[PDB]
Amino acid sequence: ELKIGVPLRVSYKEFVSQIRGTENMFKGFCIDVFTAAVNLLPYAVPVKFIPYGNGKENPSYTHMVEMITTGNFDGVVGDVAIVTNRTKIVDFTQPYAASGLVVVAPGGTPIKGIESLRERDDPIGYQVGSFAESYLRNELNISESRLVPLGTPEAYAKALKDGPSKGGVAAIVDERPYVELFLSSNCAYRIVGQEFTKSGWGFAFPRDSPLAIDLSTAILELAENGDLQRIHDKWLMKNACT
Ligand code: NA
Repeated sequence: ELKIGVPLRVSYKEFVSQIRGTENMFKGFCIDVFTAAVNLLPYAVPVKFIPYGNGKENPSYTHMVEMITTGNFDGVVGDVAIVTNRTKIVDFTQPYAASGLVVVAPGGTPIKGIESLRERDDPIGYQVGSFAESYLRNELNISESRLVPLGTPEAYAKALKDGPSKGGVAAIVDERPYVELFLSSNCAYRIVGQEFTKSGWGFAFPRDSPLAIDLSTAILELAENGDLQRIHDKWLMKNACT
């Protein structure tokens, strides 16, 4: 039986959430894709889902996958971005979902995209627990003093509404899937500029794990048979603002 870590999310639970009143039962987009993929393997993969997080805020996704390296988890199933400090310690599947960072802002301010954000010195929101914090600090050399962690779409909206002068932010940098859910309930805001990274989401296993290989073939079959799109439509259909 594999001990599979699953992020205990407090927000954007469409992706993955613990079933209320349970410790080990989960649902969501990421769970349905993992189940559908495992069901295409020619061998059984018995799993027990183990929540990772304190239940009060979204967990550190990098710390979650580090639990594979110490042997606490046999793998991690969730909305986990396939980024370099993680691929060097664990093996991911190929992406089952596309992702990448975008800039969210009000229209009609100096923030037109990531370059105008880096040229300026305004506070920038990011999602609690996300790789985006390290990406902004290390890849783009944004001062840690500008970076404001936000835990929920209500927190995103309050920070954007308040803006830099009232303890909020000029813009939020986060992965497109979260941002599309956010904007569908918060149309006063928009993506400005282009998606400027492109790491997808994968399932994570120990280095050299054949599961990371075999499940990428299963992903091909879900993509071809229309099940990846059907599971997307089940959980993530949203009301466009435009
Ligand atoms: Na990959």
